[PDB]
Amino acid sequence: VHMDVGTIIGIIAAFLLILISILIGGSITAFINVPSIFIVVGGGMAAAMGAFPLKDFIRGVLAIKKAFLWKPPDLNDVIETIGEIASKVRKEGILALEGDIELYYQKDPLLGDMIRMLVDGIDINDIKATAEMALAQLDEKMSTEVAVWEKLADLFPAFGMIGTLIGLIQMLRNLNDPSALGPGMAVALITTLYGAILANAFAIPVANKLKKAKDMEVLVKTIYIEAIEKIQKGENPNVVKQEAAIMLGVELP
Amino acid sequence: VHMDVGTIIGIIAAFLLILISILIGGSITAFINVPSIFIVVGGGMAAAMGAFPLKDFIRGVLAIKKAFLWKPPDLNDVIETIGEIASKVRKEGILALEGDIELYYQKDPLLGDMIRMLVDGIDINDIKATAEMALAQLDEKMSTEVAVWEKLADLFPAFGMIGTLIGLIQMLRNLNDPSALGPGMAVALITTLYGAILANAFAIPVANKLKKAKDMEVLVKTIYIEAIEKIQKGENPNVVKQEAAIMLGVELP
Amino acid sequence: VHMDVGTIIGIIAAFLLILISILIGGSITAFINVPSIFIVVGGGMAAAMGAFPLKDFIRGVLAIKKAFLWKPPDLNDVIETIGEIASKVRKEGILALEGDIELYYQKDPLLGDMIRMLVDGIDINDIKATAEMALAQLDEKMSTEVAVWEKLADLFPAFGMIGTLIGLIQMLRNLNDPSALGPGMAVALITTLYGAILANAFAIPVANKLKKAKDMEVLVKTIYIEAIEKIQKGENPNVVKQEAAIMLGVELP
Amino acid sequence: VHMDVGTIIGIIAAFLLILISILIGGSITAFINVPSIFIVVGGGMAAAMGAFPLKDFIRGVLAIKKAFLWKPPDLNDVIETIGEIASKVRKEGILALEGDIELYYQKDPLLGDMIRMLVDGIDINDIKATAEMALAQLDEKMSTEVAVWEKLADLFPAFGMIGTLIGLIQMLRNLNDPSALGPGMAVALITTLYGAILANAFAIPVANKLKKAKDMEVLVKTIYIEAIEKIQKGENPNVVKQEAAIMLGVELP
Amino acid sequence: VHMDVGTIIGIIAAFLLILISILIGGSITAFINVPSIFIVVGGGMAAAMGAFPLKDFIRGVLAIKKAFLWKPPDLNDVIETIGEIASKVRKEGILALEGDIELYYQKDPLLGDMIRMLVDGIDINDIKATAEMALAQLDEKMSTEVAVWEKLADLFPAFGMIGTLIGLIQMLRNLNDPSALGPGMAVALITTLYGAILANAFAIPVANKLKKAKDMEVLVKTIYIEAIEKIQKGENPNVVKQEAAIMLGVELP
Repeated sequence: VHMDVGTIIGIIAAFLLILISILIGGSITAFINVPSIFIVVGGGMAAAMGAFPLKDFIRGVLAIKKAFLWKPPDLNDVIETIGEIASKVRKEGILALEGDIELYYQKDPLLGDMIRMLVDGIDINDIKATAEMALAQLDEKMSTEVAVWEKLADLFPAFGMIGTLIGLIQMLRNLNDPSALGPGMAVALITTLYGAILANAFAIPVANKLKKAKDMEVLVKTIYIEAIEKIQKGENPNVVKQEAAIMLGVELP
Repeated sequence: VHMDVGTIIGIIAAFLLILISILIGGSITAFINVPSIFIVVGGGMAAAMGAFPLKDFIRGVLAIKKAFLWKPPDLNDVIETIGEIASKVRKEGILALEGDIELYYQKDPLLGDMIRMLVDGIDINDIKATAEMALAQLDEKMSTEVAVWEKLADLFPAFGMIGTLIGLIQMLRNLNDPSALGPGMAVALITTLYGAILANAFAIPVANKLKKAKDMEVLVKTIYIEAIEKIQKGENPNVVKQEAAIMLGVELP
Repeated sequence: VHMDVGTIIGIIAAFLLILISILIGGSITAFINVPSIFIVVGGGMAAAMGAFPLKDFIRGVLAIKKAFLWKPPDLNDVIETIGEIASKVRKEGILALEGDIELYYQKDPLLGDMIRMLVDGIDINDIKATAEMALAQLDEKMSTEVAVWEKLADLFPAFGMIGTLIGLIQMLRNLNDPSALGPGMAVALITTLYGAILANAFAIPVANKLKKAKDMEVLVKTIYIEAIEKIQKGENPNVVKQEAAIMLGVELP
Repeated sequence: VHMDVGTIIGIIAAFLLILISILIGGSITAFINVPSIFIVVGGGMAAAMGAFPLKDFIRGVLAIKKAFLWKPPDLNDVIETIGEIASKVRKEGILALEGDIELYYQKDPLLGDMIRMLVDGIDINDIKATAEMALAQLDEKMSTEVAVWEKLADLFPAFGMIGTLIGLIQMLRNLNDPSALGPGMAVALITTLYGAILANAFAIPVANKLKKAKDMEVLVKTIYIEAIEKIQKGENPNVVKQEAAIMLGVELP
Repeated sequence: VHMDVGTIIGIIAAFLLILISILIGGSITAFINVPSIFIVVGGGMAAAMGAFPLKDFIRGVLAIKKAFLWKPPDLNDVIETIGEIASKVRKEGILALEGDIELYYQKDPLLGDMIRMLVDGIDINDIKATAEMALAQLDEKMSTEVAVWEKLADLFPAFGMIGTLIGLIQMLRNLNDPSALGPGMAVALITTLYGAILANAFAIPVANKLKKAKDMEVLVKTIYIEAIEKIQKGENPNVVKQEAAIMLGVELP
């Protein structure tokens, strides 16, 4: 497999046209305003730390590494590992899947404890119904890695409208120098630009690449659950592939 | 569990980066305007008192003690309770849980009136289907503690747009003094700043920390429902902890 | 069923903290603008009469009487009714309930014609499956009373933005007088204030006390639908109260 | 059966307060801008003609004839024809229901092809399973008549932001004339008013009169789906009327 | 079948009314701004590559060939193919469809492999149970081609508010020249016009002609799933079209 380069070139080339459109006009020393980086970056992170427990914000902020360097699941191997379990259950039975739990526990953590329940002797109606309520609450841990980045997309630009009115009321209070209305409005217009740079170029794409990586990795886990229901029913090994290549949209020769 | 310090440091360090950006430019004597605190705070909590019955607004406002000092339910004891109920039903039967009702009422009141129905001898199809509906209306109790703070977050800044114009119309009435437009536009802009200090830093984090505390305390309530369905069917103690450590994602040796 | 003063003191104390901030500014006659009360109120209510049929708007505006003077259903008599029907079914059977149909028809209209369908002898799969459809289409009588005040809350402020652009253009047409730019910008700024004082301080709380009046008066109907399915099956009276006190969070001594 | 006069006097009285408010301050010739009707009315009708197939827009833009002159289904006859079909069924069986299919096909096009299937002898589990799917995809014919006016309402004003900025950039590029900012800002402020007079007072009411004309025309269809299932099973004529007056909310003697 | 000329003539006629309003008040040499077509067109297309994997964005950005040149499925053949299978399945059995799969695979790729499962002998409780789940994941390939153009519809005008604020600050930094505010404010107001020209007249229709083209192509896929279930049960060819014309809304002679 390889790495999806869609998000690196998507944010590097979004911060490189925001950085060239500055160099095309003035310089890059006017747009650096340090006491207004903390009110949007340091403020939008801390005010969004209180919107979640401490454990769901430490994950959701350290979950960029699943946006930038994400590797899509090889679907031609999701099928092959189903026909590898299927033939194994018909060749050596179902009780001989215990020495291979750790092999499928490296494929994904849900196929590994769904075969452990298969060897322990639990009927499918209690495996397809416990591992379906475990997967729906495994993605609720992935929907909390997004709800952070859907909150930073809402708190970064809404903390610039704070860093502006804080830096705009201070200028109107004095207003005595007539040359303090020009530069005093630009410094108060940067804290908004940082709110629109980070929310649109950085925090919305990561809030979505974290969603298209959930709906894609849940879709593979929602296929293992349907095969295990058809693995223990003794279905033909060549039919659990054929019922998955159709289910995923993959061509098979 | 100790506590979730993700919201005390989340709302203080947001109100402490706001109070710095004010002290860096000037003094905070310019941003204190008392007759514009009683519209954003006094109004935003007055109109939001009318949006809910009185018993559902006194709860929603006093539901801050659940946002700030919240301690998440430890999933290592949500399991060691089901492993403690199951053996007490497998050893001494189901009718020997009368002496443990008030003790199983202390963990959570749902397991307390779900074993009381279990000892009376009501079939699982009712206790499983009543505690499913008793939870959905114990959930509408917590979704109103959040529906308040998602309404103050919509009325704190929307009573600033009223507190602005009420003080922005009088500035246009008497436009004789040329120096009455400077500070008059500053005072009429503070009542908008007070609306974004509260909606963004205080009312949205509490309208969410009360939601990530609902969805977590429901999953612990939802498992006790699924776990008792396995207790009246006479299952093993270790076959329900395994189906509940997988339904949560907890490690077991 | 005593009184809910949550909406009376919720709007009067919001129309006062507004009316105080206008009197503190110095004058109230500067905020009274008669040819702009007919465009925000006369427009927002007429342009929202066409968004509904005639009987869903006349009924939905006379539903402001259910926001102010609303009395929540006492959940200690929803229980003492179910324990009074089941105690009457176990004593006199079903056929001896003809003399009490009008008695329950005063509690709520659904229990009166859900016992009529019960006395007639219709199978429970048609009594429960119809009342679940009578109620599901009894909320569309209540979710319209909300959909009006949620359509007015979106048309009251967006019909003042028309009241502005009509008075903000007449001022820009005739700029010969420099004394018509100050007071002309205020009069065109009042119809924007009327748009936010009504929509956000009066028309949203009446749109939300009507939503918590539905969700609470449906929870009561959703029990009689269940408290009858358990009553015809010949269950004990003290069980249908125990299973209904738990679907409500009410204590039983 | 009369016609709903809730929209023909609801919008005509909305366009009569937006036109009286104009004639109070000045004249109407100041607001007539012909080369700006073609961006708001000519553009938002074209830019929303491309958002739908050519046949889903001719239906959606010709749905004003069903928003203005709509006559609500009288539920005092939906019940009388339900007890008329059953009394026609219990009298002469289900096969002799063919000499009236052309009579019930005139009531509504769904009761005509649901009785035509009732004569052909299809099982009642299928005449209801296709009709529930013939209806759920008969709303997608009605919800596409609504999705146009919920797309025009979002493209009438958002095409005023274009007609403004097109007429505001040409004024700034030619700011030599000092008297060109008085009328040049008014004429550029009308295309935003034409986008709020149509989207808010003409296309949002029709987008919500076609939604309340759907839910009241599906409620009658959805009752015929249940009244044909309770007729093949051979229920009394008096019960299918009693279960349908309670399913609609109509009083019976 | 033909080409839907609703988007190739309804967008071009909506890109001229945005272009004839420009040629009426001046020239286009004032609304052409090269260093600003790279922040909205070059930026919003790069900052929306990062929101999707590299394969789900190329699919959606190349899915305009489905908006402009789309061919509505002739529902008078969706019903004439069902009658072509049922008359061939009843005459020559189910097993004799092998010689005509590649024909039914060119109608649509879902009926071609749903018959391939029908010939292998899979029970309909796994064919319809797969082809209903193989269709729910055939939408996410179409629901992304929509989800891309609803993201460019929200990132084209969000990069205009960036291109403005970058072009509005470089003006306020250097405001010594009194003639540098006019032509400087117009150029900083074009980068916003370039956003609402594309996000409105180009990206909202393609995001909605891709949504009304999905609902029609998933409608035909859903009817095949409801016909094949009626084929394996061996229903008459005249009773599967009878339930497919009604399920589709088509007239049959």
